[PDB]
Amino acid sequence: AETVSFNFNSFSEGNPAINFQGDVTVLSNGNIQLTNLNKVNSVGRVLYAMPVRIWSSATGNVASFLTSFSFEMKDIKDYDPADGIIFFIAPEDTQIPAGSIGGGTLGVSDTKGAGHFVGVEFDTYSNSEYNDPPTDHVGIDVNSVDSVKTVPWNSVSGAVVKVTVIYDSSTKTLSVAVTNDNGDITTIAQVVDLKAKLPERVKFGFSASGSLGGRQIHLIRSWSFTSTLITT
Amino acid sequence: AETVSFNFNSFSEGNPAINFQGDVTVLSNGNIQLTNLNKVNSVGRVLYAMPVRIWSSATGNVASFLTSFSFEMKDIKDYDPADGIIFFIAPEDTQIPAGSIGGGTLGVSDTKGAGHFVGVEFDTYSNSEYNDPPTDHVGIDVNSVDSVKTVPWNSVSGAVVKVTVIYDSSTKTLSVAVTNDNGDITTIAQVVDLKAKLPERVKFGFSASGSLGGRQIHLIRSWSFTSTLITT
Amino acid sequence: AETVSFNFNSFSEGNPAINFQGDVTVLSNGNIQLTNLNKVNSVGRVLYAMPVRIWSSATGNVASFLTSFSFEMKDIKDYDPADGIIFFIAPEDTQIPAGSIGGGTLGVSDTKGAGHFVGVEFDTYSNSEYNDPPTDHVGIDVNSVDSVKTVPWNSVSGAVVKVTVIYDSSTKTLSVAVTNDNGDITTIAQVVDLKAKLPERVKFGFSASGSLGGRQIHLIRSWSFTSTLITT
Amino acid sequence: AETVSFNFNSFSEGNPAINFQGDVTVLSNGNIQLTNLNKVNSVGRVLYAMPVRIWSSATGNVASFLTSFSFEMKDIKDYDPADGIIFFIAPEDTQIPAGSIGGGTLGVSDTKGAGHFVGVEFDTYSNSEYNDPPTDHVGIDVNSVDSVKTVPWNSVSGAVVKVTVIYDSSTKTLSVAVTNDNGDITTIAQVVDLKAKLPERVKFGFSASGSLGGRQIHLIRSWSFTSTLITT
Ligand SMILES: O=C(NCc1cn([C@H]2CO[C@H]3[C@@H]2OC[C@@H]3n2cc(CNC(=O)[C@H](O)[C@@H](O)C(=O)N[C@@H]3O[C@H](CO)[C@H](O)[C@H](O)[C@H]3O)nn2)nn1)[C@H](O)[C@@H](O)C(=O)N[C@@H]1O[C@H](CO)[C@H](O)[C@H](O)[C@H]1O
Ligand SMILES: O=C(NCc1cn([C@H]2CO[C@H]3[C@@H]2OC[C@@H]3n2cc(CNC(=O)[C@H](O)[C@@H](O)C(=O)N[C@@H]3O[C@H](CO)[C@H](O)[C@H](O)[C@H]3O)nn2)nn1)[C@H](O)[C@@H](O)C(=O)N[C@@H]1O[C@H](CO)[C@H](O)[C@H](O)[C@H]1O
Ligand SMILES: O=C(NCc1cn([C@H]2CO[C@H]3[C@@H]2OC[C@@H]3n2cc(CNC(=O)[C@H](O)[C@@H](O)C(=O)N[C@@H]3O[C@H](CO)[C@H](O)[C@H](O)[C@H]3O)nn2)nn1)[C@H](O)[C@@H](O)C(=O)N[C@@H]1O[C@H](CO)[C@H](O)[C@H](O)[C@H]1O
Ligand SMILES: O=C(NCc1cn([C@H]2CO[C@H]3[C@@H]2OC[C@@H]3n2cc(CNC(=O)[C@H](O)[C@@H](O)C(=O)N[C@@H]3O[C@H](CO)[C@H](O)[C@H](O)[C@H]3O)nn2)nn1)[C@H](O)[C@@H](O)C(=O)N[C@@H]1O[C@H](CO)[C@H](O)[C@H](O)[C@H]1O
Ligand SMILES: [Ca+2]
Ligand SMILES: [Ca+2]
Ligand SMILES: [Ca+2]
Ligand SMILES: [Ca+2]
Ligand SMILES: [Mn+2]
Ligand SMILES: [Mn+2]
Ligand SMILES: [Mn+2]
Ligand SMILES: [Mn+2]
Repeated sequence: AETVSFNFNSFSEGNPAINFQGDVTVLSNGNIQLTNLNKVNSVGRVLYAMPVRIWSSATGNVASFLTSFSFEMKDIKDYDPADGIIFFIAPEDTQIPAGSIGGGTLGVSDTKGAGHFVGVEFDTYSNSEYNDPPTDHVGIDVNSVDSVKTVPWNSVSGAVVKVTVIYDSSTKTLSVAVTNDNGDITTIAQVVDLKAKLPERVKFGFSASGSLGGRQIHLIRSWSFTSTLITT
Repeated sequence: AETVSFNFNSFSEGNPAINFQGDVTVLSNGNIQLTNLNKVNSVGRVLYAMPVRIWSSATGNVASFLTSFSFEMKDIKDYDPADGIIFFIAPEDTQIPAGSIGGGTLGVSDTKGAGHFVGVEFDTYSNSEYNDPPTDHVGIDVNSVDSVKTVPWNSVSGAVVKVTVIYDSSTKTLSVAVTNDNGDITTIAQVVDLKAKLPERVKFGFSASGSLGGRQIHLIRSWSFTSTLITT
Repeated sequence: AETVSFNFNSFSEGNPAINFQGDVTVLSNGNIQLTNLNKVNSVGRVLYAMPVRIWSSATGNVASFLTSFSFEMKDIKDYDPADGIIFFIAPEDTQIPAGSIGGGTLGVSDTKGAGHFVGVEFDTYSNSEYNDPPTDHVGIDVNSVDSVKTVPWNSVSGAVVKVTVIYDSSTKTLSVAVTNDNGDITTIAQVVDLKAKLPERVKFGFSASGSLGGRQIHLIRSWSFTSTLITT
Repeated sequence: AETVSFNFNSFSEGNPAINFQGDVTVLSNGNIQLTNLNKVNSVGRVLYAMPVRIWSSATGNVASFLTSFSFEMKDIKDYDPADGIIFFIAPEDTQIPAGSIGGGTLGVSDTKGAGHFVGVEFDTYSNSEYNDPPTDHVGIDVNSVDSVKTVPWNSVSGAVVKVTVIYDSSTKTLSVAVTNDNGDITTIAQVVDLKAKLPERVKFGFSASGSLGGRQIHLIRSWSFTSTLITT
């Protein structure tokens, strides 16, 4: 079988394993800061630099994967704590959408909320234009920030959040478990056919965005990943 | 919300927080050894001593859970490496079945392979009587060791195995990710209606068994768990 | 710290983690076959597709690494069993030298035996033009196939050879252990300043070559690697 | 050539291939436990029972060797996680020093830290009396626990650690690569003249020790070794 495995306990500028897009910076403590607090419609994205073959046109086989990551969102004075982080999967040539308005688009979609990606969003602002639920939520996104499904959640300022994601290729189930600061767990699961929605080779990463009035600290602290594709 | 959370980096004999059943022993290194290598049809089980409320009869709500554990199976001289470990969920009064034949029953079922439990087995012997697949496998069990579903796997002697399990109450999906020594991940997922198959309060744990000719080292090294049931 | 880690138990075409150069093919059994048995001066190379940051101009720190691989060389009818395999490190833009004569160059050097690389060669033909010792040998190469140091060895046709390599950044020592089919171990070690001989970002891989009359099967069976660079 | 080769996937107290010294026990799971958790100044050692000829007074030739082993150190409640494991080489008549104080001596030296051995220590306590560095460290020891050289390391409780050691007789270099649970590799290398420091025939093994208030689980899980001495 074909396996891709990596583990980041910290990050650094110049690490050839990570592609930096937009307003991303690496802090002295090793954290990734995705948005620029002084910029309007800020968008910052980080990608694992190696394309991952998630499915094969030869065998028809689809990879399974296990990934865990930790993030933090922190309020800043005066601005609205917005807009959130998305863990996403996209074609290997993925770039911040041209003319990105940031905000509710989470840096992966156009103004209408459409794009080419599969993601798990940690959304902290209700965008009526994208049919967002009225509170903070975890969403499963398929080519749109108008989530296929959401679950109520709560983004706690300065709290370290742990996430575990399992993609089971046979059932095509994307399962998500979010461990909050107060100890409670939040889960969401959705059948997503990665072979039907994505190309054979993709990139995995994180994206975050803000607007003129909606800005907050968006940090990626750690990330581990393992994918295995049966080669038969 | 109502949350049950715990973490075991090690185990100990004088700990009332764990129920020890049958042939289970705690080694000086802190590992749980489930079966007795010198006994015929050995069966040993461990349970978290506090019952977990997985569903409310008042609200009809079902808990989601996230659990991770690590184990080891090791071959022993002159015996068939058998029978395997099962991570299981059962009624609070669960005990080793009366007159247990061990072996293929994995210590949770009768001779016909029936019982009252939901489990994830790591099965290292092919029992034709329970319609086992021909190789080592991971299986999702519902009141039977004749698995609802299996996936081929490989039990590596002396290798430390890591498992992550997510139960998403809304989709009723039980997702499992198994991290092998060679780095590959094995996944299996199945819709299991925990509210329909189990009582309000349940016990979580591990069981393993052997027979006259089938014996191996079955170790539980660590276990973390979090369940959250919405109380509104 | 910054760590690159991977493990290949087998290989496959289309794996974006591997760069294929020249006459390389992947066999149905998962082995990499480096040279083309029907081509004159055949040269094939495989590289880990992600550049590795072996040192940083900012801190002056140099990475340490541990790598293990297994190979096989097998005689073919009529042709001379030649020329061998080289495990090498080179600048990230590395390509088969333009107008490569293959042969004793091992696919990493020019006709004079010069190049920009550090390698460990498993040499099966004595090239007087490169001051080769009179028998099969393991050599340590620094920008030349005229080895800095060699040790007598024996390439057994159809034998699976295991290699372990340690690079200790503090002493700048490149240590090599080769486990022969007859059970004996062969070692060779040399101080090589990777910071002085190579750029900050490099590629690791294998190369093999043949000539008109010198051809043999060159197989790469498995490869594991871990490098760690201390960061500011 | 003269070659000694062996491989232990498990160990037993009833096998003549190993010598057991002091407080060493073999667990039913097959692991070697070097120290007794309930004893003051506990010392336990194991040795490969056959003496290995590492050098020749006839030819002056010195053997090369490749060895790999895996261990685990685990914290115990109320005791300082101390003192560590040492992989050592010593005269064939080697015994635990008479009146051993355990602790910082790692079971191989006297109170002043002196002894007759060459070793690789995995030290988890800073003994100012032996000029220990302030954190956990891997050290190369020549007749003293006041290491010739050390490298910062981190002993993770309950983590399985993998070690590879290459001794190259021509350069007299002892190279060590340690693979941690967080994925990073730690290396240390030192020129050590075995002919000058040790007799022709030596014993290879492991030792660990504790004190009154410094105790932890010290386990040896597996060990493979190959040495080759040129007899021509
Ligand atoms: O004066 C009067 N009315 C006041 C008024 C307001 N205005 C205007 C002036 O200008 C404002 C304002 O209205 C809208 C306009 N504007 C401009 C903009 C532009 N930016 C924007 O829209 C945002 O920036 C947008 O980009 C955005 O929200 N991004 C999101 O930000 C998020 C973070 O927050 C996330 O990041 C997201 O992802 C991202 O999408 N946003 N808003 N003009 N007049 C009347 O007299 C009144 O007093 C009155 O009637 N009294 C009494 O009434 C009685 C009723 O019975 C009786 O009649 C009485 O007789 C009568 O006396
Ligand atoms: O494969 C195996 N065995 C095969 C086997 C044999 N059998 C047969 C054997 O025989 C039984 C049975 O099938 C039915 C049969 N029988 C025979 C009878 C007939 N008598 C009766 O009923 C009569 O009535 C009789 O009693 C009688 O006549 N008196 C009456 O007494 C009265 C007194 O008052 C009056 O006098 C009356 O007049 C008088 O009639 N009734 N029943 N079935 N399977 C291994 O063992 C198996 O364990 C194994 O492989 N282990 C595995 O190992 C693995 C590791 O390698 C893993 O660990 C696995 O997990 C683990 O599974
Ligand atoms: O160089 C190359 N190609 C060209 C070439 C030509 N030749 C030479 C060699 O030899 C021939 C020929 O040119 C002419 C020469 N000859 C032959 C003879 C014959 N005498 C006769 O016939 C006489 O008669 C003689 O026999 C005689 O006198 N008897 C006695 O005479 C008495 C008389 O009284 C009595 O009668 C006695 O009884 C009787 O015994 N006289 N002269 N050699 N190489 C290679 O391809 C090169 O590219 C190469 O190596 N690549 C490497 O390839 C490797 C794999 O291999 C690796 O892959 C490497 O990395 C790669 O670099
Ligand atoms: O060290 C240990 N144990 C022993 C010990 C002793 N101490 C204490 C106890 O004692 C000392 C000292 O600290 C200070 C204290 N002191 C001494 C004094 C002297 N009094 C005085 O001076 C007074 O004056 C007194 O004498 C007095 O009042 N008279 C009158 O004084 C008058 C003066 O005018 C007139 O003279 C009168 O005539 C006369 O009657 N005043 N204060 N600390 N530790 C550890 O266990 C050790 O083994 C250890 O760490 N192991 C390590 O463990 C690790 C795991 O953690 C790893 O496993 C390692 O590998 C392992 O190595
Ligand atoms: Ca939103
Ligand atoms: Ca079975
Ligand atoms: Ca050559
Ligand atoms: Ca010490
Ligand atoms: Mn949303
Ligand atoms: Mn089964
Ligand atoms: Mn050579
Ligand atoms: Mn020390």
